[PDB]
Amino acid sequence: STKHILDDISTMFDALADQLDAMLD
Amino acid sequence: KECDNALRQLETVRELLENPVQPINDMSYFGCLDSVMENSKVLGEAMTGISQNAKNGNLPEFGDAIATASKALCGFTEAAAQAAYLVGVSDPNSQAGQQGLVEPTQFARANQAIQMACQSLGEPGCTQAQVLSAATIVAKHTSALCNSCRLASARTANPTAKRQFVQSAKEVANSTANLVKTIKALDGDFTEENRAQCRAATAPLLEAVDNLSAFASNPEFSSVPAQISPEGRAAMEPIVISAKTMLESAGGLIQTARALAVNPRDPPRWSVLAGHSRTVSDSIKKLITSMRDKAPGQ
Repeated sequence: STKHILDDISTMFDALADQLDAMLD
Repeated sequence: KECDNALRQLETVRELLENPVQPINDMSYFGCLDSVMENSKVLGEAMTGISQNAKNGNLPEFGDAIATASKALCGFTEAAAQAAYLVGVSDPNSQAGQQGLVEPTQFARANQAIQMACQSLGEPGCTQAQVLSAATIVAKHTSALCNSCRLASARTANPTAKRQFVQSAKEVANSTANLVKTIKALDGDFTEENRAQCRAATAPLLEAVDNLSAFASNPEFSSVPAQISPEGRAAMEPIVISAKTMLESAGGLIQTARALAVNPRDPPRWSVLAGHSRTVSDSIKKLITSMRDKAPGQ
């Protein structure tokens, strides 16, 4: 879909922060 | 000339083969072999596409083909270099060298880029558009840092290292999410309040980046080059030479292929292209055979 660049960035970093959180503990 | 980014990138790539004293990636020798094979398949496809679209004069498809070939050549060279290193260090006389947990120069570039972008979006003389573009820069390098931390943790067996690298990464991602958020609010309504809030939001990100910097600086996390014996050097030469020749002929193929794209009716250029393609094939085959013959553990 045609999504906002900021929306995509925020999504990426929330996702990544979750992944990192989980990776150790 | 300076225009030909593909040719210049092949030259840059060749540097990987000049002295493999450190591991460039995280691949096993099995991984390198698999990579070579896959990139062979991909490269063949690309080279076919290059000829076809040069004949037919399909400039956009041709460009995509050159881009594909370039990717495959990068992948080939990384695999070959890594394989070379593994062959070297595996010699009894050779002492192994530590892989760097992070690229310090690339790290410093991320730091400085993020910094400049924060400073930009902090300014009064900064348009709505400029704040967005600044944010894409912040985002680019921030994600680069987090990804590098992810790799660093995977590489290191150190308990405090693994934890702190992943922790620092989380801080960077968190505070960047906070920054991009307030910038989105600012994009919703461009006002002084929102701009000052954005200037605040950069502080915890810059602190987080600075912390990670201090941690990564630690000489325990830096790379140490391998003591590679003359025997090890001799063992890896065929792989290196094959890879280099492959790159020479591939560059030749691209260079000739552009000329053919602009002027298809030229039998000599077609013959030169064919020769380059064949030398590429022969180099890849000699590389694969060389990697088999010199495969470590024997």
